[PDB]
Amino acid sequence: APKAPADGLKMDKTKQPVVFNHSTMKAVKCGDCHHPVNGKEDYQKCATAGCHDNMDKKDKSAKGYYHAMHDKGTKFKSCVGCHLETAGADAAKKKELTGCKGSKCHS
Ligand code: HEM
Ligand code: HEM
Ligand code: HEM
Ligand code: HEM
Repeated sequence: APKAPADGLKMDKTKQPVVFNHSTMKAVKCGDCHHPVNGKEDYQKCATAGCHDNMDKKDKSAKGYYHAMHDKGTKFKSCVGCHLETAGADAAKKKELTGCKGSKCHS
């Protein structure tokens, strides 16, 4: 099976780059993020051609990169979607985990 990469991984398709640490989300099963495509968990980079390669942040299609990281109501929880459930009614955790600025994702 594939191995989780080191922490400090750069997501930098955009001008608002974010650091991703596998270790802090080890409680999540790999395939919740590296989700099935054509019946097989896919471990390619999220913005691989044909995947989430549409860099218009308004796009809501299966190619929308921003959509895949930020939106609710998605087939697999997005970064923000899952973090919202974790934070619950805790406003401090909401700021840390879902805030658009001054959060753990965006400074
Ligand atoms: C679980 C044990 C698990 C594995 C295994 C795994 C692997 C993995 C690889 C091999 C990469 C590198 C991809 C590349 O070719 O560059 C990678 C990258 C990302 N991962 Fe992961 N990963 C596992 C678990 C999880 C979990 C639980 C999530 C989500 C909560 C997650 C997310 C990500 C993200 C985001 C990346 C960056 C990919 C990008 O295109 O920027 N992983 N992982
Ligand atoms: C990379 C770690 C990665 C993330 C993050 C990610 C997220 C994601 C979400 C949140 C959805 C649901 C969107 C919705 O509106 O329901 C979603 C859906 C699809 N994705 Fe994805 N995805 C990541 C990686 C990849 C890779 C490597 C590809 C391409 C090989 C890919 C493709 C797709 C497709 C197609 C869907 C829809 C699947 C379905 O509806 O069954 N994703 N992704
Ligand atoms: C999606 C690509 C995604 C990002 C980006 C992301 C980031 C992130 C950060 C920055 C933290 C804080 C800890 C750290 O610095 O590493 C953090 C923490 C938690 N996450 Fe996350 N995360 C992304 C995705 C997801 C998904 C899809 C889930 C759940 C299905 C998830 C969960 C969690 C949990 C739980 C934590 C810890 C909460 C805390 O209070 O520390 N993440 N993530
Ligand atoms: C808060 C709701 C919030 C906003 C708004 C926001 C915006 C935003 C922008 C403008 C981008 C760049 C899009 C582009 O293509 O120009 C971007 C990128 C990423 N984001 Fe974000 N963001 C908000 C919140 C959060 C939170 C809380 C996380 C993490 C849990 C997060 C994550 C990401 C990720 C991942 C990216 C892509 C990074 C890259 O590849 O460069 N955002 N965001």
